[PDB]
Amino acid sequence: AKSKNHTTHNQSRKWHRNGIKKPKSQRYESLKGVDPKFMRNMRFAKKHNKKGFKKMLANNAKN
Amino acid sequence: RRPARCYRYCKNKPYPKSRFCRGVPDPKIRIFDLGRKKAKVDEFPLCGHMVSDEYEQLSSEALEAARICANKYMVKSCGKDGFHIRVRLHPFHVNRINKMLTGMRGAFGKPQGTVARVNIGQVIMSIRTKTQNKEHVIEALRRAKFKFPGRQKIHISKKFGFTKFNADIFESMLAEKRLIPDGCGVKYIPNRGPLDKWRAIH
RNA sequence: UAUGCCUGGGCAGGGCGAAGCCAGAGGAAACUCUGGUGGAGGUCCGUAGCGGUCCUGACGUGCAAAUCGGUCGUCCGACCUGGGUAUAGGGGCGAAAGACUAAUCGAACCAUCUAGUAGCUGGUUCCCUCCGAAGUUUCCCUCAGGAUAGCUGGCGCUCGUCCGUCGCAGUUUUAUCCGGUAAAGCGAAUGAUUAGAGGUACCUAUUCUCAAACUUUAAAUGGGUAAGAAGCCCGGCUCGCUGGCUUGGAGCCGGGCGUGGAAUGCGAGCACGCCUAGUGGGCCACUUUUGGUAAGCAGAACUGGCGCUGCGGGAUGAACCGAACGCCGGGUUAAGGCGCCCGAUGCCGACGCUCAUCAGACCCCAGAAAAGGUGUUGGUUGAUAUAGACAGCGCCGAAUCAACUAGCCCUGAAAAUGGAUGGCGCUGGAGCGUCGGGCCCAUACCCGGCCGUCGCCGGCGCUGGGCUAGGCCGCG
RNA sequence: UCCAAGGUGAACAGCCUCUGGCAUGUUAGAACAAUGUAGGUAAGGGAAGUCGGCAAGUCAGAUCCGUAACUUCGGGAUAAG
RNA sequence: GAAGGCCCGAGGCGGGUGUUGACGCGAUGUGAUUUCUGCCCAGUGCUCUGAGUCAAAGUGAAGAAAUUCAAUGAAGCGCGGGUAAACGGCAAGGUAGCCAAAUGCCUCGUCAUCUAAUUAGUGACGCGCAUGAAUGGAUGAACGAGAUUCCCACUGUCCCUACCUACUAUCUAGCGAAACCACAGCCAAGGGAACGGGCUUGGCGGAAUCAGCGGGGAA
RNA sequence: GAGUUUGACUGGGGCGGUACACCUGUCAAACCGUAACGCAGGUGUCCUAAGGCGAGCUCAGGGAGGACAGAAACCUCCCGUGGAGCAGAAGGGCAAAAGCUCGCUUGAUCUUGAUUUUCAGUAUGAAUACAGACCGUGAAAGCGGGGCCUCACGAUCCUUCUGACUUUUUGGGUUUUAAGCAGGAGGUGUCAGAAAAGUUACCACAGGGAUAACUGGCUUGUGGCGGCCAAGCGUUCAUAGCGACGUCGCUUUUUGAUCCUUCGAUGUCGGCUCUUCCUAUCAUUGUGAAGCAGAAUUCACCAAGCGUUGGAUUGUUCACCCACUAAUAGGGAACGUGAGCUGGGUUUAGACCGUCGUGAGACAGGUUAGUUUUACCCUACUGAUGAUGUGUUGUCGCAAUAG
RNA sequence: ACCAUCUGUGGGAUUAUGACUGAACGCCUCUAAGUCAGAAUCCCCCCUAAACGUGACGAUAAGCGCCGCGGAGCCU
RNA sequence: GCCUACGGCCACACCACCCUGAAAGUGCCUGAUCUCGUCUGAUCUCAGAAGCGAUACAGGGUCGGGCCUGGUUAGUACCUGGAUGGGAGACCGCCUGGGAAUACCAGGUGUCGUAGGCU
Ligand SMILES: [Mg+2]
Ligand SMILES: [Mg+2]
Ligand SMILES: [Mg+2]
Ligand SMILES: [Mg+2]
Ligand SMILES: [Mg+2]
Ligand SMILES: [Mg+2]
Ligand SMILES: [Mg+2]
Ligand SMILES: [Mg+2]
Ligand SMILES: [Mg+2]
Ligand SMILES: [Mg+2]
Ligand SMILES: [Mg+2]
Ligand SMILES: [Mg+2]
Ligand SMILES: [Mg+2]
Ligand SMILES: [Mg+2]
Ligand SMILES: [Mg+2]
Ligand SMILES: [Mg+2]
Ligand SMILES: [Mg+2]
Ligand SMILES: [Mg+2]
Ligand SMILES: [Mg+2]
Ligand SMILES: [Mg+2]
Ligand SMILES: [Mg+2]
Ligand SMILES: [Mg+2]
Ligand SMILES: [Mg+2]
Ligand SMILES: [Mg+2]
Ligand SMILES: [Mg+2]
Ligand SMILES: [Mg+2]
Ligand SMILES: [Mg+2]
Ligand SMILES: [Mg+2]
Ligand SMILES: [Mg+2]
Ligand SMILES: [Mg+2]
Ligand SMILES: [Mg+2]
Ligand SMILES: [Mg+2]
Ligand SMILES: [Mg+2]
Ligand SMILES: [Mg+2]
Ligand SMILES: [Mg+2]
Ligand SMILES: [Mg+2]
Ligand SMILES: [Mg+2]
Ligand SMILES: [Mg+2]
Ligand SMILES: [Mg+2]
Ligand SMILES: [Mg+2]
Ligand SMILES: [Mg+2]
Ligand SMILES: [Mg+2]
Ligand SMILES: [Mg+2]
Ligand SMILES: [Mg+2]
Ligand SMILES: [Mg+2]
Ligand SMILES: [Mg+2]
Ligand SMILES: [Mg+2]
Ligand SMILES: [Mg+2]
Ligand SMILES: [Mg+2]
Ligand SMILES: [Mg+2]
Ligand SMILES: [Mg+2]
Ligand SMILES: [Mg+2]
Ligand SMILES: [Mg+2]
Ligand SMILES: [Mg+2]
Ligand SMILES: [Mg+2]
Ligand SMILES: [Mg+2]
Ligand SMILES: [Mg+2]
Ligand SMILES: [Mg+2]
Ligand SMILES: [Mg+2]
Ligand SMILES: [Mg+2]
Repeated sequence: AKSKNHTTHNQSRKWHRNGIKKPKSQRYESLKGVDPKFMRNMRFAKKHNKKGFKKMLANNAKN
Repeated sequence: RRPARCYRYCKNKPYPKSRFCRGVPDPKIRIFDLGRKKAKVDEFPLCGHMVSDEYEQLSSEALEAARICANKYMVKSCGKDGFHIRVRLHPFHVNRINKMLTGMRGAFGKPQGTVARVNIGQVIMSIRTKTQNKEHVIEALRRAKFKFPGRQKIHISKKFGFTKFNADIFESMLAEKRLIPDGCGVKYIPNRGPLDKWRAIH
């Protein structure tokens, strides 16, 4: 009472039945798996980014 | 053995005698050159081939039988030393045979014989001899066609003997020291080597 | 019914004839012999009785859920039998056949637990509209089954919905990568392998033939990415990271710049949301491809198809060719056809090929090969000839001969109920090849009507008719 | 389970009759084909049939004779003829 | 040897054998007589002895105690002996016998006999695939609804069928079921789920029926 | 005595094998992926270094040399792209390396998360790239949290060990004990992980043509049959008759392969009986050929009209033998023919023997005894009435067609 | 009841094959056109059956058959 | 023209042999006290400057091998898609596009960057 072992015959039709969908490209992709030492300093760059907010307003006025 | 109708078509990949295909028996054909092999190139100018027309497998049994059928006629019609037959098909493809039949459980068979895969337009057997023996080669190669399956046609090559140069240019290249005979064939001498070899020739 | 016990009943006529006994004989004696008598026995023939051999007879929806006939076993014995008692279900009883224990026995019968369970069969009840599969992935004491992923449907929701811009693609183009298959190569590596030659069994230079688990090379098809505003440009800010030094790097802020920065088509998004049925036996074909002598064999890749699908054509037939389907009218076609069956050549069709005492007659596809022919028709390469050939007996007086190849036909070609270009039949073709014009009809295509569904950033609360707006109307 | 006539015969065998009982066994008439079931015969040959003398047939009572191989001495034995 | 063997039984001062007592009861094997009954105690099993393992309880020790440890340490096992008319084998290597057998694969063994002819039968031969001695060997009168071979006799078993009789069948009067049944019922070929009755192409097809028949309906 | 179990895959099943968890090359058709009881192999290990780092060194082999010393001992030089070695199978990688040798060592340590591969994108196993500690090594740059890369391994529950702490031990406190958290190990090889011997012919149920045995169908290896070529045989002479080495077919009367039909059943071996069919003709009819003088025989052709027998043995088809004969040819029809027969074989239950198993039992080993059911239905065939339309009816004929 | 006895049959076209004439192909040739012989095969006669086939002919009942385009009408 | 140190590409650079080489540089070369390392100052590390271009190194040469590039083989082999194309088959042709690789022949044979230095 043997049967069939492996088949990929009708699988291409099933895959394209709803179409092969790529993940929607999102701005600001996820930062998972990045260097932890790099992520530490990048958090500190955003943590103290408001410290130079007064210099930003002064330099924008020169333009 | 089984009839050649069972192993006539090139149905499988080439299965040579290698470290993986062990236990292969010895082929039926062992001698491929007959007649006066150690003859000069000028001895046998004319050459005739047995060109195939099928993409099939010629058994080593049929290669040996057609070798004898062609040799026994060139000896009787051109003498024992007036020709040089060269069989240009070595049986390398091994045939497999299943056991004397639990039926197909483990059906991969053991080696049975050896065939030579021939192509459409490939030479099977070549005979070189004198020019006046042209009709004898055609008949010798015709009698050996019945020892082969499929369809074969007899062709008289334009080359000079077993060489790869045309007969019209062969005389000119000999005078210009571009071809020198070494036994059954000739060596092509280009002008792209050390000049010391050129001085040795002249 | 099996067996023990208790109390009763019954068992013709004959055969051989045992111990005991009587008498007469023989003998020197011991002892022997003969005749008769007697009536023993799990004795013999055999009736009743009890059994049930053979005919494998009759019957075999019977007379009968085991009987009938002939034949046959035994019939003083471990014999036959009634009645009364004993042993009760994993028990009884058994001269032992798993026999028998109420037509039930390798574990009776009855009721209940019990509507026991079943991955296994069978069946599963009105109409219509719309959408529409899977036999594949992983796991499972799984492989007739589930879980899971895929395919399905429903419910929506977030937006877009003139150009424009987002966004999208089983497709090209441009740009740039990836690969080691076909082919090729081995006078290159590994491996295999043929023949000579040269120099002195090797050694050098050549040569023949090969690889799927070899390769210097190397496609076609194919795979990945990119083709902008999430950009470019200018000027600053943050950092604890980086450090010869704003030196990097990344983040952030302000300002400026559409020619949207390939073609084409197209509405998208929500981990293609949320819940989700069915399926998880597939099968077939072109090409590729594995085992196998091969298979309407087994096993894969890719795409289509069948299954789930009718329709025209192949006589016919799940898969082939064409084409997919609401109900109709007209027209036109596809594949395939147009002697008749049978719609259409009832054309003054074209050119040839072919005679078959088994002719031949078209995808899948439903019988042929090697090898032959001085059948016929083409073609190729040669050779003789008007200083006279070929053939026939010098005569003759114009071409002839050989080999090879290719069409059709023929030989090769033998199976069993009578039979299959589908049939009839067809030979100035209804045969084969090359074509032309015309013609025939599919649920395909075009136009038109009607029905329904779906889509309209649809229309109408501004009334003769109208607006049961859950209605009416329009368009595709 | 009980009672059990006459003849034949060794016999409660088989066959015939008397006493007693019955109406042919859940139907009848006509016909006399095949094929059956049951019964019987068959020339000449005699198991050639068939897995196989299956079935059938031969033999049979009594009287007078004659009775082996073998044997556990009992038998075999109604040997056989 | 009864305070027992064997067995029943849920249970007792239970019950059977047993109203018994070794010439008895219980459990097995072999299977009259005659004739023999060989070898192996390793394995398995039974049985018989007194020098490692060994439960609970009990004793000892440590600890607040639970607990832990130690010593002691039944039967049985282990060790040892016996036992094969115990299972078995031939630790022992099949002895006496027997056989191509109801047992022999090769095999229709070889030889003789039995027939014109014999895979049968019988008598022999035996490295016997894979015989064999109370898992009994060999023989054997009498007996057998046992298996088998031959001969005589007999016969319709047969050559080769025929005829006769009785009851049926058959016909009539009366009476009167059942199995079965998608629809049904002439074929050939083709295709098809690869053996159609129906579809395809042909052959063709004429009411209603009787007695038969056993090809088909994959009855 | 009771209860239960006695894996799965599988060209039926069992036996065998493990294709059951893994790895290499190939298959695989140039991304990846891709099956079969496809092909060739490997695995349940090994290593305190064969891990890590630094330094120096260069291998296999060959040539020429050098006391013993030789085809192989050791020394020297030269050539040497690796032709060596790198624990193992294979592939890949590798030369002042990853090999060899040497001296310092324990990055084979303590942690968090992410990622890759098999993937459902779960787990395990095995990998990748960081980060925070603590170290090794080198002058240093660096390199190293196992082996140059691709294999070399294991859930819950339970036990055991290590570690940590405002952790519990239940009305509080102390000490034992127990429990918990976290990290290892003890193992499930059927390797995502039940706790598992048979036998059944005395068998039972659910089913299955998903699946065997019997026919048919495809296939023709095998079997049977027939060509082609012509070495040779035929005293000589290849083809009268033959046909080696080769090669092309045919047949479905062998067997095998396959598993498409049938397991809510197609009665299954042979014989008997009986009809028809095929020809690959044994005989007869008419011919051709010879190594045909006659006779006998052989080969071949038209050809299946006619015939192909009686017996011993065996259940046997198949063989063998006896005779007879013109010849004693070969086959099909569901291996024709069981509501036709016969049950001999086979093929239930009884029983014996041999071998086998401790046993129940098994044996396509032998032997003996073993229920063969139903037609009256439809066609078919055999005969029998009758039906047919020309007015009724009768006699005498014709004759298609079939045999 | 071969266990007695009686009867069992004629042609036609041709197969194989052997030939005639005669080309192709000045010859030759069974073949190409045209002819001959030719068989247990084939067809037919003989023989058995007799069709939704039939011919000749006889007899055909107050009913019935022929003959008056009977002479007019009703259903199909 | 040239040489060093560090290199990028990694044979057009390599290999064999031959010829030539200013100046500096490089190398050879000369020693072993110290540093350091060997069986041995050969190698390695250190110290040094009498000697030359021998070799290394660089340049050039060879009808050089190899390598590189191109041609040729060749629109050949192979191949996408298509047909009711051919053929008993094996296979082959055509349509639509794509398109190789040996032998053979020719040409070429290092180049670039940083820094310092010599004619
Ligand atoms: Mg499956
Ligand atoms: Mg599998
Ligand atoms: Mg007696
Ligand atoms: Mg009696
Ligand atoms: Mg009876
Ligand atoms: Mg009976
Ligand atoms: Mg009956
Ligand atoms: Mg008796
Ligand atoms: Mg009683
Ligand atoms: Mg009970
Ligand atoms: Mg029994
Ligand atoms: Mg619909
Ligand atoms: Mg599907
Ligand atoms: Mg099912
Ligand atoms: Mg689902
Ligand atoms: Mg599911
Ligand atoms: Mg299923
Ligand atoms: Mg397949
Ligand atoms: Mg299958
Ligand atoms: Mg289905
Ligand atoms: Mg569909
Ligand atoms: Mg057709
Ligand atoms: Mg229309
Ligand atoms: Mg038509
Ligand atoms: Mg011939
Ligand atoms: Mg033909
Ligand atoms: Mg329209
Ligand atoms: Mg009566
Ligand atoms: Mg008689
Ligand atoms: Mg007989
Ligand atoms: Mg009898
Ligand atoms: Mg006697
Ligand atoms: Mg005993
Ligand atoms: Mg013992
Ligand atoms: Mg003996
Ligand atoms: Mg006999
Ligand atoms: Mg005997
Ligand atoms: Mg004994
Ligand atoms: Mg008896
Ligand atoms: Mg039917
Ligand atoms: Mg039936
Ligand atoms: Mg059970
Ligand atoms: Mg299984
Ligand atoms: Mg791949
Ligand atoms: Mg770290
Ligand atoms: Mg099936
Ligand atoms: Mg064969
Ligand atoms: Mg041969
Ligand atoms: Mg014939
Ligand atoms: Mg007989
Ligand atoms: Mg049969
Ligand atoms: Mg029948
Ligand atoms: Mg029957
Ligand atoms: Mg039968
Ligand atoms: Mg029997
Ligand atoms: Mg039996
Ligand atoms: Mg003729
Ligand atoms: Mg004539
Ligand atoms: Mg060069
Ligand atoms: Mg090139």
